[PDB]
Amino acid sequence: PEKERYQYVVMTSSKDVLLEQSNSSWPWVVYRMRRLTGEIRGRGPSLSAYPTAATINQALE
Amino acid sequence: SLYIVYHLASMLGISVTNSDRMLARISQGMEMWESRALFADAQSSVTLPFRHNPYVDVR
Repeated sequence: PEKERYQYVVMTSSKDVLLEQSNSSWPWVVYRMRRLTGEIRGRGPSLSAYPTAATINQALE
Repeated sequence: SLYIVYHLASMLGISVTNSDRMLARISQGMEMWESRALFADAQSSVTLPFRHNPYVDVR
């Protein structure tokens, strides 16, 4: 149901469970400006610019 | 082959060619056939690109 929709767990790297909960929301909000299909992480304008930046930095060096 | 013929004649002619003008002409034939041999060998295929292009490779 809605009030149990988000399962939340805190544990250690050795699989020692410290906390288990079920709430209507989780702490995080994820932002994307643009997204290539099939990918979850986005791609923003600064990612489009870095090949140009690489050429400039090599020229200045 | 003709370039080697002239070049070898040029080396022998250092000691056995009578005239300096004649030796100069033999050396001229060596240089002429060197360029023509080089052109004939080179023109048969395309020119390969550089393997290192820093302003492109850095991307």
